[PDB]
Amino acid sequence: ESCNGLYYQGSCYILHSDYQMFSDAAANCTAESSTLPNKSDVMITWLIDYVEDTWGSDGNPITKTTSDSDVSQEVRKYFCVKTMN
Repeated sequence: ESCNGLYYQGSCYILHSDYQMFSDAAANCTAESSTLPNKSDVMITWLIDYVEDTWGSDGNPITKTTSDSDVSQEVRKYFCVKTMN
């Protein structure tokens, strides 16, 4: 019960409200022994409402759709994911 955030499939998603360019968000999660969410793990889950528009592990914001836009100059929030237990 020590997950202060979204808990799903034995993993804890912690919200980081600071806007960051993708690389910085990625490194920040790596520093906390975590990774960014994977679009495939969250689509079709109640988590999608929280993670959409936040950095996905593939360098793109997570979206409800399965899109195909220059986003390298953008900043967004992100969730760092870590397995529980």
